[PDB]
Amino acid sequence: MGRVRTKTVKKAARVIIEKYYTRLGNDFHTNKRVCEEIAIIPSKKLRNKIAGYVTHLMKRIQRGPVRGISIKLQEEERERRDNYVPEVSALDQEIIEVDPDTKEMLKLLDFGSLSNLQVTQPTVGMNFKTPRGPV
Amino acid sequence: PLAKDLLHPSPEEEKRKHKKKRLVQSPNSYFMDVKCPGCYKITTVFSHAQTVVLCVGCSTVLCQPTGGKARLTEGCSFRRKQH
Amino acid sequence: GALDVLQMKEEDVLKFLAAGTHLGGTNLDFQMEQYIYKRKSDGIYIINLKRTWEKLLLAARAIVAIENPADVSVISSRNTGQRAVLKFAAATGATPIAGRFTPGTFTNQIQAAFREPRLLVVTDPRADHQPLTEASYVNLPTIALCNTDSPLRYVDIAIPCNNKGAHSVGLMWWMLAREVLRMRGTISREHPWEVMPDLYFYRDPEEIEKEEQAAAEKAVT
Amino acid sequence: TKKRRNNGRAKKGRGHVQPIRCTNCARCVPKDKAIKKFVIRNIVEAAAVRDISEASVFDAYVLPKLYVKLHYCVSCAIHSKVVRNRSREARKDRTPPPRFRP
Amino acid sequence: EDVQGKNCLTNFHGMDLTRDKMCSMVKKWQTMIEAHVDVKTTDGYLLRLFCVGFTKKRNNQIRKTSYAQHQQVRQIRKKMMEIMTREV
RNA sequence: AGGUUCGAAGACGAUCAGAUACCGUCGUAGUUCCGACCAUAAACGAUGCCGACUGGCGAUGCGGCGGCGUUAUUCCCAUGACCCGCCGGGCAGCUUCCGGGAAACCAAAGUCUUUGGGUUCCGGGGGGAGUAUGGUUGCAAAGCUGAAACUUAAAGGAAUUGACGG
Ligand SMILES: [Mg+2]
Ligand SMILES: [Mg+2]
Ligand SMILES: [Mg+2]
Ligand SMILES: [Mg+2]
Ligand SMILES: [Mg+2]
Ligand SMILES: [Zn+2]
Repeated sequence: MGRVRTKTVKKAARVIIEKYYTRLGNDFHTNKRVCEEIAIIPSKKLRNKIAGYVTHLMKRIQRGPVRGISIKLQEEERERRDNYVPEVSALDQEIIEVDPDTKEMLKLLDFGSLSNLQVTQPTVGMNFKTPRGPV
Repeated sequence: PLAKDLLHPSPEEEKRKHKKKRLVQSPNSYFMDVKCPGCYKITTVFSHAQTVVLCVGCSTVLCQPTGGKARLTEGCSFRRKQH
Repeated sequence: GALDVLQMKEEDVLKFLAAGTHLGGTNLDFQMEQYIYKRKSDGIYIINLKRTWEKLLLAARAIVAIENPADVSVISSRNTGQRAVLKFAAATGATPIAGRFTPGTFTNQIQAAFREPRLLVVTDPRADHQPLTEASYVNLPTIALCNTDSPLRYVDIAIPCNNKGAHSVGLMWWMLAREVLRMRGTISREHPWEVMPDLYFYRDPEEIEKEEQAAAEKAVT
Repeated sequence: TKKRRNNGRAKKGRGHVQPIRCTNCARCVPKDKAIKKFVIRNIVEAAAVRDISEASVFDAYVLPKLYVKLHYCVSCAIHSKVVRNRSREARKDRTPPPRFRP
Repeated sequence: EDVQGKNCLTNFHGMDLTRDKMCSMVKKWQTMIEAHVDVKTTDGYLLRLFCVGFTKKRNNQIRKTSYAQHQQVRQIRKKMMEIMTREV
C-alpha cells in the first residue's frame, strides 16, 4: 500500500534493461549485484529499488514484448514483418466475383470481355441503412 | 467545383432540375393519342389533364384527373406524340 | 499518361478486382463524386479505375520530381498501412512515420524529431488530419489515398481507391512504389516486378500465430 | 447571454404549447420544456420476487409491470438528480445516457 | 341475477382489459385509433363497445415513426364501427 | 346563466427573535358559458417586410415525378403500408477558416472604409421618468401622445483569472 515507483527508478531500470539485457535474469540478488557494478547508484535503497523493478520488468519481457526494446524481440519482430512473403499470391484468386455494374464499368474501359470474371446476379434488396432512432 | 461549365450541362442534369431553373425552361408535360378498346378513333388527351375527357363516339371515360397526371382508364393504348 | 506505355495493362486490373479497391460506399463526399462510376443496389459506390490509375500516375510523377528521395515523407496512423509505408520507404527511399505522429513535427524547430520534408503522402485524410494541418502550416504539398467519403481539405493529389481493407491499402502502396521506381530507372517496365504485393499487407496477430503454427506443424511433419 | 440555442425547450414551429403539472411539486411547466421520464418498473420488486413466486397458486405466472410517466420541472429534476449541470460542449450533447446493459 | 339456494347465478355484465395490457400497448412513434359504438342486440341488451388499434411498423421499415394520415384514421375508424355493429 | 375543482382577499394552525410570508386546513372574488368593454405581456427568434447571391450532409412534413423488390384485397391493372432516389414550398438539425462580429456566436447577425437593391418604424451617456402638464380614448382600471428644472463620471455588454456558493 503505497509502493509506486517514481520515474527515477522506472527510467533507470528501463535504460539498464535496454543496455545490459544479456547479463540480467529473474533473480533479485544477481540483478542487484549487476546493477551495483554497472551503474554508479549513490544509495543502497535506490540501488535495490532499481534492481526490484528490473526483476519485475524481466518477468514482463519473458512473457511478451513490452518496451523495450530487446534485440531478440526486435529482430523477430522485423522477421515477422519482413518474411512470410507467401509462396503463392493472395491476389491470384483465379475466380473474381464481380457485380454486373463493375462488369459494365470494365466493359466501358475495354477490359470487361477478356478476363475470367465470374459474375453473380444483383441482390434484390435496398435493405441497407440501419433503422433510424433507437429501435 | 470551381470550374463547372454552366452552359453545356449533361441532359440528365437538365432533366433532373425544376422546369424553371433550367437554362431555357421547358414543360414536363406532353400530348398523347389515347385509344380505347371497342372504338376506332383516337383522342389527343393532354398528359396533366384536369377534365374528365370522354370519347365523342362512345361515351366512355378515358382519363381521370388526379393531383399531377391524368390517370387513364383500364386497358387503353396511349402513344406519346411528337415527344 | 496519354502514352501507350503508361496504360492500364490488365494484370493489375485483376490485382485491383482481387484486392477490392473499387468498392467504397456508402457515403459520398461531394468532391469525390468526380471519381465514382455509379452506386450499387446494396449502397456501395463503385470507383472508376481509370481515374484511380491516372491519379496514381500523377502522384508518382510528383513523387519522382523530388530530387532528394529522403524528402518525401510517408505517413500512416493506422497499422493497416503502417507496414505498407515502412516497406515503401524501404523500396523508394522516403522517410516514414508509422504510428503516432507527434504534433509539432513539422512546426516546432526546437524538438528532436523536427522533420522538414518537401512532399507528404498520407494513407487516410481522416485518420491523419494532424500531418495535413501541419503541412498547411509549413507550405508542404500533400498526396493522399481517399475513399468515397474522405474530406479533401488540404489534399492536392487525392488518389481515389479504398482505405478500409488491408489488401487494397497494401496494393495501392505497392503500385505507387512500382510506378515511382519505374519512372526513375530501376525496373525496365517490360517484365513484372519481383516484389510480390503480399509483402505490404497488414497481418493481425491472430492470423499471424495461426499461420506460424500451421507452418510449424507442416515443417515438423 | 443566451445559454442554449433552443431556449431550453422543444418549441420550433408554433406559438403556444399546453402546460402540465410537475409530478412532485405541481408547478406549471410547458410540455415541451418538462423533463419527461417513462418508468416500466415491476410491481413485485425483484428483491422480493421469490416469495411471491413460491406463494403463487398458479404454476406459470408472469408478474405485471407498472407504467408511469413522470414530468418534472427543472428545479425538481435538478434537486432529485434526474439531470445535472454540464459544461458547454457537454451541454450540447443530446444522446441519452447509456443503458448500462452489462 | 338470481339465487337458487346455495348458488348465485350470474349473467354477463361487461368486459374489460387489464390495466397493464392497455398500458403496455400504448407506445410512442405510432398512431392510436379508437372507436366506440352504441348498439342493441336482438333481445334488448343495448351495449357500448370500445375498440382500439395501433399502426404497425413494417419489418424492413427504417423510418422511426408509423403515422397514419387523418383520412386513413377516419376510414379505419369507420371500418371498426361498421364491423362491430354488424357483428353484435 | 352556472358554480365541480382550484383559489387573489380573509380566517385559522404551524415555523420564526418577528412572520401581515414560504408549509398545512378552510374559503370570497375569479376560474366555466353567453353578450358587451379593455388593448396590454420576457405579446421573444429579446432578430421589420419584399427580392437576389454565396458551402456540405443527413433527416422530417406536405405535394408531384421515377424506380429492384416485400406486403394487402384478389388472380391481374390500380390503390394503400414499406424500400431507393429526384423536384418544389415548409419547421428544424449537424458540420464548415464562406464571410462577419467586442465576443458569446451567426449560413445569416454574410455578400460593409473594396462603405449605395427597395422601403417602414425606431436609438443617441446614466438618472429624474414613461414622471409633471395639456390633449385624447375608457364605466373604471388604465392606454396612447409626452417634457423640464435638477442631478451624475460612469451606468452598461461580452469574455478571462481568482474568491465565494445553505
Ligand atoms: Mg445568467
Ligand atoms: Mg407566445
Ligand atoms: Mg380547498
Ligand atoms: Mg375572465
Ligand atoms: Mg439619454
Ligand atoms: Zn417540480
